[PDB]
Amino acid sequence: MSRGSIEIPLRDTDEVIELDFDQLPEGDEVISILKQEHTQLHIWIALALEYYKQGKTEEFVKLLEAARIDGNLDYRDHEKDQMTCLDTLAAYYVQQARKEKNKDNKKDLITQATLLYTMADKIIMYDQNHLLGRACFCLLEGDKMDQADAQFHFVLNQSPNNIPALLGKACISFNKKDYRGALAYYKKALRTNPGCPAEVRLGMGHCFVKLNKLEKARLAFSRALELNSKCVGALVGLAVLELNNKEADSIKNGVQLLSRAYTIDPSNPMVLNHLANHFFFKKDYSKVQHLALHAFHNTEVEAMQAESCYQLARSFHVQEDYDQAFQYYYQATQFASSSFVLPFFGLGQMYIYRGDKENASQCFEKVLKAYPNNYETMKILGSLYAASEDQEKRDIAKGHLKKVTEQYPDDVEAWIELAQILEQTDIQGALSAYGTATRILQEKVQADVPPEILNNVGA
Amino acid sequence: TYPFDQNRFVQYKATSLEKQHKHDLLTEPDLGVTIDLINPDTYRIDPNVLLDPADEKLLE
Repeated sequence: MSRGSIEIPLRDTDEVIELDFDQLPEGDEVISILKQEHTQLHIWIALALEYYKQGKTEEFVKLLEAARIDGNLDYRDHEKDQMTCLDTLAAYYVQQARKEKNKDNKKDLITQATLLYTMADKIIMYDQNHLLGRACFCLLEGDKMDQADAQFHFVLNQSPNNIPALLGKACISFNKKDYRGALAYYKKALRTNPGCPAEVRLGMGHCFVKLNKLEKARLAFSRALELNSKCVGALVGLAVLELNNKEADSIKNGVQLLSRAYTIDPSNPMVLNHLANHFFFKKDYSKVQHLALHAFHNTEVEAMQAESCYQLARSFHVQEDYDQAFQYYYQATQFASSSFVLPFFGLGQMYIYRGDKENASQCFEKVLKAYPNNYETMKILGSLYAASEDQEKRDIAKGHLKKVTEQYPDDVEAWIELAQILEQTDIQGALSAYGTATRILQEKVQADVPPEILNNVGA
Repeated sequence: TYPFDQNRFVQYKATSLEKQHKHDLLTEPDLGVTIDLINPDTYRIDPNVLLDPADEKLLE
């Protein structure tokens, strides 16, 4: 059965032109008809909304912009329709600004939305949809979260079951890390309207992930994809959940999910960063660099830029381009979150290449502070401090190397470095360390004893 | 002084940290949850649409 029709009354007459929503003519003709017949604005908006549902965004944009000039206002509550037109056009430009890659077009779209909202203020300053629009718009600028929170709270005080206001509160609560409040708002939204969008489950999924509720997160992202198969965010969520399992089958699943996401949106930063990481393990550094550089330019999130910089640095690091690797590791440490210490390890290694053992030590200390008793970090920091003139640093090195040799007794270098430190205060300990290194070299490496070790044992 | 290779810590080696690190689920500031303010039917409550068991498990 046909989707429906809309009635256009002919000027000063009782005759009507009926437009079928399944056979809507071209927008330029519709605009000409509506303009010549001086048709009321609600009809312009209804037509534009139907074009929008059909994905006919060009005609929708044309209709709303034309309606602001030629839409007839000679009817009751026309002001609410003017508000609807201005807020719909502003909200669409905000959605484009979210999707826009060109920073200048994005700034222009944001400026147009701001102007449209400023014009709407003169008609109905406290309209609920207007407040929702402005609160959602504040999230794009980011610094106005407290204003958005107050506006969503006002809407909820008038209509506490308002789904947009609940989603707004959930998003702000999540950014403020109140994952229980956010999940409660998403749950209330879904409980109030079973027909809610697939994206409502995506938000629930994110809350479940941060709450370490991996089963419900997996179910939420799967349900989002079941309702909307183009949900890249759900594919990324599932890919992260699978990759975190560390199982070979889950790793394969993660790569398949990322490949599906890439076929849907090849510009998404999370997809590009994880694909770069995958191609890195496949040693296709050309793809790593291409994907990570494109990812870095496709996002404004410092944590994602930091991860992109880490992938870039690691690619240059394998290519022995220690200077570019240093630059990308350095940038990554500037952009890195308090939990992302991987860039400090790479930067520390590049400082070693540059001979800057003090900053290298600080980098490895930052890593060790995040990952205590880590073998590689304790080994490197111990080695760096062993050469230090400070006796406390020598004692620290002694402690780290003791832990290293206790965890990995087959590491010949750790035994030799420990022996060199012990020579100053514990001759028997040094002898025991050199003897152990000698034994490992002869029995396990089956290599002849270096003359330096023999000399030191003699001394 | 034992002659350790100066580059032994500079050359790239796959660390235990790198192998054991678990990926964080990072998102854009809107978390990818687009709030639809254009189509009024998107949040229109139809009393005939019953809750699916898959959604119920998430609400339980």
